[PDB]
Amino acid sequence: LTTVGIRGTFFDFVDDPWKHIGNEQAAARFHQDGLMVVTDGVIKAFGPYEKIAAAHPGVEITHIKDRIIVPGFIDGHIHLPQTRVLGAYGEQLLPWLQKSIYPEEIKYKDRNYAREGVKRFLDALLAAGTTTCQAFTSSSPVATEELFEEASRRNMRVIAGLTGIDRNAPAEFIDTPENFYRDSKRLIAQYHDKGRNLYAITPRFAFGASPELLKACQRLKHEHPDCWVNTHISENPAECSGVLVEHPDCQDYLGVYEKFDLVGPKFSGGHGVYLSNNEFRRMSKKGAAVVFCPCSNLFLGSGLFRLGRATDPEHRVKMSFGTDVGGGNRFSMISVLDDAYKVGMCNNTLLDGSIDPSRKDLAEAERNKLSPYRGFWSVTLGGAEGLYIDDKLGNFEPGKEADFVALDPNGGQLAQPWHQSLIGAGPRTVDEAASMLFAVMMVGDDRCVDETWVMGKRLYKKS
Amino acid sequence: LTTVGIRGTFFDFVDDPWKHIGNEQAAARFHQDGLMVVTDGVIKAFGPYEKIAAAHPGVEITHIKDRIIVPGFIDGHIHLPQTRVLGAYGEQLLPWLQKSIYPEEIKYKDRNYAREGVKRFLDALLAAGTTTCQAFTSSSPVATEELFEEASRRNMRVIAGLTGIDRNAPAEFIDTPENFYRDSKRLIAQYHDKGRNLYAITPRFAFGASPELLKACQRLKHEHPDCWVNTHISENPAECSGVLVEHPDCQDYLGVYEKFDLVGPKFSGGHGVYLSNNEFRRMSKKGAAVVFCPCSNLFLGSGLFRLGRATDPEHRVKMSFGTDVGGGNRFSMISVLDDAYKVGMCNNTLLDGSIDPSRKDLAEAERNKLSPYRGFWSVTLGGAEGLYIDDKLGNFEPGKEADFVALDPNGGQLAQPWHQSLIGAGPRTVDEAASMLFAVMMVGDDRCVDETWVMGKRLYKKS
Ligand SMILES: Nc1nc2[nH]cnc2c(=O)[nH]1
Ligand SMILES: Nc1nc2[nH]cnc2c(=O)[nH]1
Ligand SMILES: [Zn+2]
Ligand SMILES: [Zn+2]
Repeated sequence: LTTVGIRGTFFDFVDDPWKHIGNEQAAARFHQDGLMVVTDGVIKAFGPYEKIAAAHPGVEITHIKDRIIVPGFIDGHIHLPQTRVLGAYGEQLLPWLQKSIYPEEIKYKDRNYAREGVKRFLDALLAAGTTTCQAFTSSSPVATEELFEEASRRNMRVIAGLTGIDRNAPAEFIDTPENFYRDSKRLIAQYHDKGRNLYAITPRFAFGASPELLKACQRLKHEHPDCWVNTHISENPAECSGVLVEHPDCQDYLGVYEKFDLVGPKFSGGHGVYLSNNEFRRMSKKGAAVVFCPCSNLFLGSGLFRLGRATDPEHRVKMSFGTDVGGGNRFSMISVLDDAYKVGMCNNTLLDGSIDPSRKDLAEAERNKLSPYRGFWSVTLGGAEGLYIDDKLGNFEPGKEADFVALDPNGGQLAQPWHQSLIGAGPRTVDEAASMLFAVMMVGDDRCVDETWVMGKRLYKKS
Repeated sequence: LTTVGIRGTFFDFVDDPWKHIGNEQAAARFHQDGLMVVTDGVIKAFGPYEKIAAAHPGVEITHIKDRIIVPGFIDGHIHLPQTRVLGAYGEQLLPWLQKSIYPEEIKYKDRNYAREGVKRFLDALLAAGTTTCQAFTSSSPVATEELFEEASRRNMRVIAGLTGIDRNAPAEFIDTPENFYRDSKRLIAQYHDKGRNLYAITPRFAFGASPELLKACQRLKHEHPDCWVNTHISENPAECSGVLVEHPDCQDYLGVYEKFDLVGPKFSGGHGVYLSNNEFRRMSKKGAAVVFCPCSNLFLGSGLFRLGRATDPEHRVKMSFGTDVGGGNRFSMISVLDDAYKVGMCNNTLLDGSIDPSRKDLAEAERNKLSPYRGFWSVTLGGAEGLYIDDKLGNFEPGKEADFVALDPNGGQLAQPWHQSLIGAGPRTVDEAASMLFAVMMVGDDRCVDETWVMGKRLYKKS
């Protein structure tokens, strides 16, 4: 039908920066002046301008000037029904769910409210740079239906599903394991793998899931092997204690999900925070992934996710970063990277022996430094592999879907542009590009997101 | 000469919220529709609209509509010469100073560069909501002179001084204790208490101050009792170790400064982070103050400032929050409050016994929750008392200087206004006001700063 070509400064990844200590540039791919040829929303050719322009004689080239074009940000952990309540005051995980979250999520039972939230949810995500997300919904199929459908109109790849909740929640909010299986089964029928929609069996979290509800998820996963599994794991100490109480026959939090064959490829456990090295090794082995949500971890007091452990090359764990809106107070992955770096630097101090020498470990302390290479790989290619959708997204490789963002390195607080000028203007090398991207992360915010494209179509453009 | 009256929704403090557990509203003062009469930049009358409008028949009332007017934010710890380098990658305190800070601060030797930095420094502060700040400069008198003078043109109250550095820094950057005393003496002459300028004897930090340099500060403080003392204390573990090495004859970091009579009223020690309860008690007793810089503490990996300990009612320590630009990555006190709350919530989890019951302490765990009352009192009245300038600033009490900010509760990321609407529109009670201010802190950023006034004069107005 149509074929357009995007021109400008491009920056993406072809490998994991963690795999290149002291030489991360090798994981990045930079084109000061490149051209991407997208046909019907699919990359067909990527490379330097001349060479590509020449191989494609008459294509309509759209020139995004003075920006750094990167792949659309992947957010592996948001709560759709929490879009309106992301700054609840005073509570840790548990009392907060009861006090501020459930009373709001219950409103999504009403289809009109659900439709409006879904609209605002997706608008906030686009204005933030996020083109793909794995979303939690409420226990009512309504919110899930409205989300998949509005996602279709914008034709965005999205992972979502009915979020079952069995115990420890209001009676009017929880719903029977039977109905959950029934509804999830219906929703998988109507939405899974239709267009860019992907379904995820979603037992909210062990603490709120009776063994019947989890047994239901097990059945669902068995009758629908292609479906994803999305949940929470080891986020709060009180939560961890309760879980082993609600599930007396299990050794660790991850053990609860393994008892039902939920752990393996396409499994995402939000908030590592309190996972043991054993639990990390097990996930690495089975291919399960963890979602690092720093903004939330800090806002709710959960703690410091051990980034250096999950990235251990001997037992590498698959990951995707997350905003965790509700728990987290920011919709942008750029804001997530800000807190992600902070958590990692605090970890660096805990592992260098400056305090307790017996806990020292420089290799891990080094892995906690979130460079612009590591941070941006994590919200794109890395997040794609962590969600097992790297065949469709992650970078500008031909054959992948064309979701992308035009970053304005000068956006953000007043201090940004004089800071960025330390590098005149436009980035001329992969190092200068990486250097400005770190400034986007730490000195700027969503004001750096100038344009958000989905399938070769520009859905957003900062006023 | 002139007399103007500001009208609109006002919110300020008359007491410490910490002093009112379970009833913080009592520390706040709310006027849904009030009028402030300022004559030549000095509050002359404050109170509800009618009553004030009536007592002042023909005053030019300027109506700031749809905003929440609060006192100008006090920032007790910024580094002027670091304005351009606030997002340096990969290092903890020490290696970072060597790698990214000194090479930039040395440029301020040149008066043209210094003049431009001072300009950008103050612009960033105003666009951020900060009207008063205690600033660190470089070792060259130039940067200090240019700062005081540009502060005069805008007529802003500012605490600053020659930042002496003796050891552990480049040779071209450090300067003799003699010259330091000489120059500081000159600068105190020309600037201290002239207009709204206040001088602070500034030994950068024990680690970089030979006993001669500190003995010089002692002399200065003795010949100029009215001058402030500004420095750093216990920010990094490696830094703490080095200090006790560079000062073998002292027991604790605070002990180094007491050896020279620097600790007492008007003393500010940046970054509590590694202070002992004994050190806190000593400061509380002598009246010295600590400056909590959460953004910096997290960015450099320093750690979690024990907010609950400094606010201990039996040994209350005077405070002022700080951005610490350079170390910190944000110029706004609103952004500082975001990380301040996060540090405090992580502390709440460490003190509630959910992990180690022997370390439990609910009274302190409670004091770590940064409510909109506690947070905003800290960046205004609280910060004023912590800097001993509460006679001139802090709130809208008649006789105080009229520095203020018009906050737009709807500013910030896309999600803000649907979130704030959970309260139709305009705040009708002190609770609704506090409720929206917490959303300013956590869901918004500097985009919430619509107007910044200094001495009854509007210096800034968001485009
Ligand atoms: N992100 C998040 N997920 C949850 N699942 C159950 N409780 C929580 C929570 O507090 N935060
Ligand atoms: N804020 C801050 N002050 C200092 N004084 C000496 N070193 C430091 C540092 O790393 N950060
Ligand atoms: Zn979650
Ligand atoms: Zn400092």
